[PDB]
Amino acid sequence: SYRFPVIAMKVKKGILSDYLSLNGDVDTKVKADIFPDAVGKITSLRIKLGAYVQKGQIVATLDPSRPGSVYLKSPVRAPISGYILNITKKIGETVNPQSNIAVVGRIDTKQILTYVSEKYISNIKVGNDAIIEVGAYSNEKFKAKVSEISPILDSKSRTIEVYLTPIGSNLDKLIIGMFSKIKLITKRFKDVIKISREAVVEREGKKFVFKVDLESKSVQMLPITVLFEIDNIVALSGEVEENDLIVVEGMSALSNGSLINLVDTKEGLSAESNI
Repeated sequence: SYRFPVIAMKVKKGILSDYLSLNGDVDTKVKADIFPDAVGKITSLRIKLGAYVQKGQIVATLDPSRPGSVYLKSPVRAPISGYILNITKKIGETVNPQSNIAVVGRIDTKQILTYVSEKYISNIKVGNDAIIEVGAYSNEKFKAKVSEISPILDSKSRTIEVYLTPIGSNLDKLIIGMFSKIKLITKRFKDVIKISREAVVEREGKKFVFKVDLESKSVQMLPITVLFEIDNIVALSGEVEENDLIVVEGMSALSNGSLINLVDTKEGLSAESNI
C-alpha cells in the first residue's frame, strides 16, 4: 500500500495513417433523366426501382387525351438503356417535358464525387487509397482509390473535384445516389510505436510516457517525440521498444521512479493500419 496502481499496454509497432475526412455522393458515369414528350397525368407505372429497361421502352403512361388533340400522344420512353436508379413521380401527378420522372443508368460505372477544399488538396494524388463509409459496421465500409483530380478550381466555392473508384467486393451494397463519408488516406507511418493518446503526459512543458519495470514493480518516465497523432492514437519515437509495458490508465498520480501495482496488461494496438 501507498503505491499508485495501473493498467498497462503490451506496446506494438504498427502503421498509423493520416487521412482527410470528406463527404461525397455515390454517382455513376452513365445516367440520364427520363423526360416525357407530352404534358399530362400519370396513369400507370411500368417500372420498379431496380428494373432493366431497353432504350425506347415504355416506362409510364398518361392521359390519351385532350379536347381536342390533334396529336393524341404520348407514352414515356426510356432515353437510353440501363437500370432504374430512381423514381420521382407517382400515379396521379402531372408532368411537363421538364419534369424528371425517374433516372436510368449503369450500375457498373460507380463513382464517388467529393469536393476537396483548396487548403487540403495538396496532399492528394491519384492512386491514393480511401475508405468509403455509409455506416459503422463492416458491411457499410468499402475500399476505393482516387481516380481523377480535376485541374479546374471552382473559384466560387474554393474546391477541387476529386473522383474515386470503389474496388473490392460488397459493392452491391454501395448504392447509387447514397451519401458517404470518405476517409482519403494521404500518408502512412509504417513501423512506429502506437499508443492511446492518454498514455502521453505533459509535465513541465514536455511530453513523456511511463515504462513499467516488472522486476522492481515501478515506472520510469521517458521523454518521447509524437510523430503523428490521429483517432486518439499516437505514433511515437523514443527508447520504447516492442513489447514494453507503458501505462494506459493512471498517470495523473505518477512521477519518475514511483512504485506501482499492475492490475492488468492490455494487448497492444493493431500492427496493421488504423484505417
